[PDB]
Amino acid sequence: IKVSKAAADLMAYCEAHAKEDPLLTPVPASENPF
Amino acid sequence: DATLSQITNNIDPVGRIQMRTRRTLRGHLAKIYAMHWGTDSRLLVSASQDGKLIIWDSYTTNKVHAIPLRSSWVMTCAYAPSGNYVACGGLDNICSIYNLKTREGNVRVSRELAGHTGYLSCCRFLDDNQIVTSSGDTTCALWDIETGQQTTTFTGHTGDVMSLSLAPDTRLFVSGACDASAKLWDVREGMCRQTFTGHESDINAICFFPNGNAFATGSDDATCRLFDLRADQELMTYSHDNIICGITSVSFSKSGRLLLAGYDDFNCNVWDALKADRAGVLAGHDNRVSCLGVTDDGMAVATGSWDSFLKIWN
Amino acid sequence: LSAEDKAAVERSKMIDRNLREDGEKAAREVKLLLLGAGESGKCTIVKQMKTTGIVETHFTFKDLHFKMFDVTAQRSERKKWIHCFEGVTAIIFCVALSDYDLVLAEDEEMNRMHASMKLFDSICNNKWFTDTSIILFLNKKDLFEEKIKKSPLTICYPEYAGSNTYEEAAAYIQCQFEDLNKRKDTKEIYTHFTCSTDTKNVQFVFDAVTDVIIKNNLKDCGLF
Amino acid sequence: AGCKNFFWKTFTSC
Amino acid sequence: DLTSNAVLTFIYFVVCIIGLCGNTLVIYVILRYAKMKTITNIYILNLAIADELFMLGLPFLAMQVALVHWPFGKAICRVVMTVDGINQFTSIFCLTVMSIDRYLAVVHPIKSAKWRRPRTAKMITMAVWGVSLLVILPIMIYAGLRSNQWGRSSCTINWPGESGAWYTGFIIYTFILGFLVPLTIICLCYLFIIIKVKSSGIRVGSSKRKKSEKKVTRMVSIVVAVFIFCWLPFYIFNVSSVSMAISPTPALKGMFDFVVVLTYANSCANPILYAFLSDNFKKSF
Repeated sequence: IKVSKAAADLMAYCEAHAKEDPLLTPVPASENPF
Repeated sequence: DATLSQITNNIDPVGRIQMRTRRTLRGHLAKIYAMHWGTDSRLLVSASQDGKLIIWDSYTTNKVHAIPLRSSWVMTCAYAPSGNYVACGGLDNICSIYNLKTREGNVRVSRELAGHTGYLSCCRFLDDNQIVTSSGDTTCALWDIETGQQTTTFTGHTGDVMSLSLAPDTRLFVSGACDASAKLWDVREGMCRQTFTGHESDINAICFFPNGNAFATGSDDATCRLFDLRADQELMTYSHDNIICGITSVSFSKSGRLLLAGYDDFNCNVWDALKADRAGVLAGHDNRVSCLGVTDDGMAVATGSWDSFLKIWN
Repeated sequence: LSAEDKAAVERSKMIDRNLREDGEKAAREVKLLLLGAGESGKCTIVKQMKTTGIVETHFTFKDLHFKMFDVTAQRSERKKWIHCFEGVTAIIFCVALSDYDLVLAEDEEMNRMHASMKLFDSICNNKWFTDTSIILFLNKKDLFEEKIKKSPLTICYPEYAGSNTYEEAAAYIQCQFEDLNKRKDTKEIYTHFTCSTDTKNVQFVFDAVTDVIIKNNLKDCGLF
Repeated sequence: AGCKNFFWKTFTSC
Repeated sequence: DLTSNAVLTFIYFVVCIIGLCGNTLVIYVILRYAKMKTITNIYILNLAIADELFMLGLPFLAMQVALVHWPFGKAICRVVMTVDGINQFTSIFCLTVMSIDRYLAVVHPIKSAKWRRPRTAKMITMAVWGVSLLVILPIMIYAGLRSNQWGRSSCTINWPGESGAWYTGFIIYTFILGFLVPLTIICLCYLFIIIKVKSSGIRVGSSKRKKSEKKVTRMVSIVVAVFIFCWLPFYIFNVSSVSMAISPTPALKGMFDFVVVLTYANSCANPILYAFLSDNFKKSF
């Protein structure tokens, strides 16, 4: 398995799954329980 | 022939991550060593040298359960995905598992795993029956709560094993030892599949990528290395001239973008995990951090240091 | 004002009071950590106590609760768990004086006293035990006298030169173990010659811990 | 009365 | 006599600003850097708060010694005399309970583990503020104004009835429980500590009690010295003034105002002495 293929796979998975709080934080101060 | 750091120039680098102390957690009187997040992302368990396993919720900031441990010199603790059992590995080589949801109000000792010969570094939960425990005798063991005896043994590490992490499918799991080597093992096959000898110091922390084909390792020479299970080669490394101390806590985000890393310089760092740059720095702790755990849904990040103070970051 | 979860909050304050009481009781007692070079003769301290990687022996003497912890059974490297004993009241370093001519069973070239001094040098030059004090006990006093009566003592220490007696060799090896650490101001080394007496050993322990807990209070208040 | 010169902290003239 | 009140207002101001910045620094390290769980930590914190309020009432006394006229009022003088009174007795009582806490911790290191506690220290400080309000009863119920023939007005404690009875009765009331009793308790507590350290040193045989006892003896010496130098001359001046009538003299006014700044300087140096010269406080700061 090529290392460039695994690198492209990691980049594709990181760009497809981006609905997280620490990265962009799109939720307001009322949605999060903290 | 192509590295990951040289192909990430298309995507822009993430800016400074603004994470403040949302809910401070006090009450402990001893240094915290390890923690674990549940599947509900609400309850968390912490262990300190005072011999008290305290489980509570980070939302309302109030204690729920406090189990008095037999051995006060506890070094690790884990939380089951279902939330019924909780295990802690002390210096007495006893992986004491306690049942939370019981008939009576008091907590009763469910089982004790005293088959290991070395100190328990860390443990992880597979399900309500099976449990993997990492000890200090250069081996790992898969125990059964219902049986109570050691079922599977993995002897492939030439040094003291300090770290362990599981995958979402609970099929593959990597482990790091003091011999600067990370090895992959199976829960059903029972032998080492792949190995990585890219590190050159004492590996103290580890974490599994949510994708399932990669993972990161943190050694004591102030650097992290991102390995993969497909190509068997170091993808990239993270090392700065500022960090000089060891790394005792490595975690990932909900997807694996913000590589969490806990150092001994009284603060925590956040790497981009793609371009090898410290995106954010989290300070506020008096002593060096010991545990660093991110929720499954990536809601918040909990940090526990040796100052008996738990801090939640969002 | 949190009426739907008032019982949960009340239970939280109740167990928090028990945590403060347990932490207060933990500060009232005394925790002692003893070390050795594998075979040093630490069993003599078990008989002085009134009463599995590590063991814990608790005993109350002169209205003071002591807790001795043995970590000799830990076959792993000490550098990965020596920081787990921070904040202890006292540290003990058991060592037999007569174990100076025997060779350790590691490479047939390492003396027992050399390995004991190396372990003492490692546990002293560490960032974890900078504030704690070491109360070392010299075991096998009578056996050391019978062994030094027919030994020149020049095999262990080549630079040593003196009369072949006990009153001078014991004082010489005492100063050698005292000037081995670098933190001569924060750490304090207490040398004690153990004899065939149990009430005398437990009395020196109580007097040594009393001096330690006093010097700790002077550092917190600011007198010392 | 009395008109003390210095009693506690004050200067009271007569 | 203009340059006399000018330099007096000067030394009254510099001791006030060094008290504001000095006490606020101690409070900043205690609340932010240090922890509030240590028994001696909240003791210095309570002493710093008592020293802060004592320095806040100092400009009122500094304005009274600058010009003879008191244009503030009556009710404002009643509250500032209570504040100056409640802070003086609190700081004195704080030094007493601190010496007792040090005495119990050194002489009886076994019984002190169960005697003093964070909850117990809070009850001790609550009792300190309680007894301090009890000893200032005549100061609150006998405060008033005094008018002069030249139009000047001076606010002081007035005692109804015949003179020479309530004045000498109150001057010995504050001398016993404010100077005599607190000093003897601090002296006896510090003396027992020296004996306890000397006894523990000769019993352990560690041959290291030389530098340890010398530092504690020097610390006790400088504490008692600054306590005597700023409280003994001020007290004997009050007793000698109320016992025998003394003629008004500008040198006596300057001397009376000088020992007051020394008393304020002692309350200014006491929190910084327990903080700067301490080991745990210097490590946190």
